[PDB]
Amino acid sequence: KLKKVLDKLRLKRKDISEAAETVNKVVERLLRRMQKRESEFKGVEQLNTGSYYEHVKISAPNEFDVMFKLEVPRIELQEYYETGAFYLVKFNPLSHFLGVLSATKMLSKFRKIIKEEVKEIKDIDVSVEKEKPGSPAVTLLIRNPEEISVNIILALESKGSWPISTKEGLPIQGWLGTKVRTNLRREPFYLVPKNAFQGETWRLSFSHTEKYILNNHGIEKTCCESSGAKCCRKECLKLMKYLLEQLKKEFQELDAFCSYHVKTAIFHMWTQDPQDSQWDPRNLSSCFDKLLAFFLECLRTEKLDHYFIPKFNLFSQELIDRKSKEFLSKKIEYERNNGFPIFDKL
Amino acid sequence: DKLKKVLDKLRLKRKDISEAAETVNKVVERLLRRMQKRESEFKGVEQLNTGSYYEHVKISAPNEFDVMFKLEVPRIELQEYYETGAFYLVKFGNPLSHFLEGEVLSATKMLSKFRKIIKEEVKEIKDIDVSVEKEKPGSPAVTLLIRNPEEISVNIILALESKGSWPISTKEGLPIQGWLGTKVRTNLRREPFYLVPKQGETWRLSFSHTEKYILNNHGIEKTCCESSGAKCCRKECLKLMKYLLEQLKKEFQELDAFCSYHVKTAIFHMWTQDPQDSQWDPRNLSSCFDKLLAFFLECLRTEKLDHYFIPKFNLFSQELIDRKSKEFLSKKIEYERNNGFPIFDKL
DNA sequence: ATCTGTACATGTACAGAT
DNA sequence: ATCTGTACATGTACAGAT
DNA sequence: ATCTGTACATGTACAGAT
DNA sequence: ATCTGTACATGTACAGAT
Ligand SMILES: Nc1nc2c(ncn2[C@@H]2O[C@H](COP(=O)(O)OP(=O)(O)OP(=O)(O)O)[C@@H](O)[C@H]2O)c(=O)[nH]1
Ligand SMILES: Nc1nc2c(ncn2[C@@H]2O[C@H](COP(=O)(O)OP(=O)(O)OP(=O)(O)O)[C@@H](O)[C@H]2O)c(=O)[nH]1
Ligand SMILES: Nc1ncnc2c1ncn2[C@@H]1O[C@H](COP(=O)(O)OP(=O)(O)OP(=O)(O)O)[C@@H](O)[C@H]1O
Ligand SMILES: Nc1ncnc2c1ncn2[C@@H]1O[C@H](COP(=O)(O)OP(=O)(O)OP(=O)(O)O)[C@@H](O)[C@H]1O
Ligand SMILES: [Mg+2]
Ligand SMILES: [Mg+2]
Ligand SMILES: [Zn+2]
Repeated sequence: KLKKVLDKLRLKRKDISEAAETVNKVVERLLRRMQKRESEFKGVEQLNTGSYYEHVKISAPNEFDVMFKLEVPRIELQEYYETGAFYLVKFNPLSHFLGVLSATKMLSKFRKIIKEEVKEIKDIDVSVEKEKPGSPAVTLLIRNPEEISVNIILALESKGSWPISTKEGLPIQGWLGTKVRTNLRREPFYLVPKNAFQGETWRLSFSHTEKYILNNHGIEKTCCESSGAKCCRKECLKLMKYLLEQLKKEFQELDAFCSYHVKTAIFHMWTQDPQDSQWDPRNLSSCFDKLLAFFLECLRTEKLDHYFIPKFNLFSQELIDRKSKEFLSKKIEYERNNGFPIFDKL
Repeated sequence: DKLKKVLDKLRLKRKDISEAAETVNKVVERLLRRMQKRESEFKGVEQLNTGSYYEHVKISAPNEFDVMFKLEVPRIELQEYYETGAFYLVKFGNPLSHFLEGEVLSATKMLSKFRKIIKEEVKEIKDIDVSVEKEKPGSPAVTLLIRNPEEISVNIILALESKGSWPISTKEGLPIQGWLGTKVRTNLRREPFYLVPKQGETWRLSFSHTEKYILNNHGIEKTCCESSGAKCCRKECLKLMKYLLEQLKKEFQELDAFCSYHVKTAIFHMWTQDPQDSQWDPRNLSSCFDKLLAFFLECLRTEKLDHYFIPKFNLFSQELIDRKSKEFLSKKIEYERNNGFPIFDKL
């Protein structure tokens, strides 16, 4: 039933190989250009993030997210309108981009560089997608076997302690524990040029922390290892991502929703239900169902807090209209009470 | 439990911890500073705190501290000393030339210089009453005897640090896969390994750093013994077993061949056999201690206790401990066990 | 002026003291 | 239950070195 | 500063066993 | 049907060499 859906969603080994060798060629070349030139971004390092590198990509290997992170010292941070997630950054290579380090100016140069290197690539069919305003990504479209998108995300790396707004976030104490949380919070934090001073605004990223959690998700150390037993936590994430993707293809009414909403929700569930035995593979139906119910509670209450930044409600009225949330509840309730017809279509 | 009251006696006092640590840290820091002067041969050596006090299983007074002075030693090839598994020769104006004899890094020559340096710095200390203990042959330690309120021993252990992959003899060791898991084991084995001085050119592997990690990360659940987790009694069992041996050892010289490392090794095997946190519930302290005793007894009677890291090395081989010694220790453990542990009442 | 090995600054788990 | 000393990891300031 | 080599985790594929 | 064992594939950390 749901096993058969996961069978459909499973990536093929062949497709993984072909997509990765092409993706890696392009990425490596872009990364070399950023450094083996006296560009402003000399020093950037690659950080592979998001679903393909977390092993929760579904359907096909057609979307890759790579952070190019740049270490930069000092960095005074000023919280933007108590959003929790948005900041202005303050004071060398980066002179060209300011009082205040302008996200847009810096992203613009990053983008320009990337576009130029892409023009110089003759051995692969690869263009740069038209820019989405306010978006932190430079997005590459590759062809050949298949359509493949690659999001190149510029990121500031700071080694200071995480901003105050995150103090009460990452509530993993009863699940992964205090030692894990203390150590995760000793890692650097990241700032991505998302923008709401809207053009100078940056947004926090915890993509690195999320990756660690996806690959270290059990209360037992052996969860999902070769001498442990297999959770169905990841499988539930896949099923929920797929239900939203399918609904999103059909209804433009759901444009404001994205996979990060589902990722966030399941982090909350994984915290609510820390035991590995509450995610037994034999209870895949119940587990999926309790996740659906939780997401619906989030929709009904108009409340889904950033897992890392609790004051930031991703389902605030300001970000998603009530109407949209009620529409999505209708559609989830329906699939749920009719055996998920939408899992059968293409 | 009678055993809760024993642990109450064994519990270290914060006051005593403070006083001992203030002095120990002063001495160690000064010894460590001196090691990085006048281009001594040990310049670069770094401090690694290890053993029971740093693992929080020191019992009944904070009077013995173990600190490794470890020195990164890059290009080195190892030759196993007669298939022992644990003993090696080390080979390559390098600083350590002064201890070489035909490509072979002499343990005793290097330890001798280390020792000499330490003795000199100790003479220069006027703050505190501290002498250097007479050398025990084949011991890797330079041992300091301090007296502030009371007697405190500090073992300064010279150590070579290699960053290569661990020696072959350890491949099947550290069998933590069903307990702490494969990711933990892979990562542990990416840490360096250590060589300490044990004929006179022979060195011995140390895993004191790995043992410390395991003692402080000992559960199958990540929250074992944490503030939002459940308490286990693994460390309490280790303390009771250490205490039974200590008490027996101070009364009977027949037990000179036994040491606390035997009980640490045994309990690592038990922790592997019984991985679940629920098999070390605080409420089941008696059973848990008792099963540990029974296992140790089987080790004694069958003359088999393998090094946790080096499986082919039997710490209870006939060549290391006479049968008579092992039978003597079994009778004494059997006795304590069947008569209410009277030795826990002593002194 | 700039650079750096050493020591301090900050944060918290662990476990003893209350 | 809460408070508190030691150990330990990482970040950052700086007298002395360059 | 940059690159390879090694080791093993996380995957997918499929036969034979259950 | 599911599980177990082997084979084949990629990603990732870090040592040692350059
Ligand atoms: N690794 C990583 N990728 C990110 C991050 N933020 C955004 N991205 C990528 O950038 C893409 C677009 O970012 P969004 O935040 O959706 O930005 P947008 O399209 O301007 O705006 P929305 O309509 O708000 O989605 C995402 O789909 C990811 O590929 C981040 O913090 N880390
Ligand atoms: N941290 C640490 N300390 C060690 C190590 N090996 C020995 N020591 C310390 O040095 C002391 C002496 O080591 P032993 O192996 O007992 O040497 P010995 O007593 O001469 O020899 P035995 O007769 O085999 O006991 C130990 O009790 C510890 O205090 C090691 O690998 N790491
Ligand atoms: N609004 C957001 N706030 C914070 N981080 C975000 C946000 N959107 C995306 N991210 C981060 O960027 C990564 C890439 O986002 P993306 O939208 O590609 O999804 P994904 O997690 O890779 O899943 P999929 O690509 O299959 O939909 C996420 O995994 C997450 O770490
Ligand atoms: N024979 C040995 N082989 C290998 N490592 C050993 C050996 N003896 C001791 N060690 C290591 O040296 C450390 C210090 O040894 P020591 O004899 O002080 O015991 P301990 O573990 O500190 O317990 P305690 O000192 O309270 O009896 C041990 O923790 C262990 O890591
Ligand atoms: Mg993605
Ligand atoms: Mg000791
Ligand atoms: Zn525990």
